[PDB]
Amino acid sequence: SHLDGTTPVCEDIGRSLLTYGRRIPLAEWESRIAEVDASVVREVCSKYFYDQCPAVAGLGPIEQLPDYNRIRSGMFWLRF
Amino acid sequence: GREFGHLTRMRHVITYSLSPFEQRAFPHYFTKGIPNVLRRTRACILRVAPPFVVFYLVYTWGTQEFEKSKRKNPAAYEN
Repeated sequence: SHLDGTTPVCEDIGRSLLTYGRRIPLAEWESRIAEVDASVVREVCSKYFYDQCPAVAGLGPIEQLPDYNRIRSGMFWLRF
Repeated sequence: GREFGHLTRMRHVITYSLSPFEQRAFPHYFTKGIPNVLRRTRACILRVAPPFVVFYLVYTWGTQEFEKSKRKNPAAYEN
């Protein structure tokens, strides 16, 4: 859906060449997506989320925003 | 009643923190802790110690005076 329109396609081409160095076809994206299953999702989320120190930005009436120690403790499960 | 969210009204106060896993638990524990302890001791030594020094003086005098009282009085046994 994001690639509907000449401007989105141009933006995709330019950004892909700047970042990837190549334009990734939708077929390759679909193959990469199809490679994903529940085990892969669990493994990658554990790699990047489980027991990791986050960066938090609050703004406004954030008195109830939990303390960073509490958030960090929330970034892992005792049951697991 | 007393919960985070309605305790007080505070505006325009920005707080910066750090993860406990990104910082040292004992940063400059002795290089800055020891001078700080001396500052705190100096500020309080002239308000806490003087009363207790008086007790020590009273305690010593009382102990000595009690000892002297029990000591024999030569004049009482004279004649």
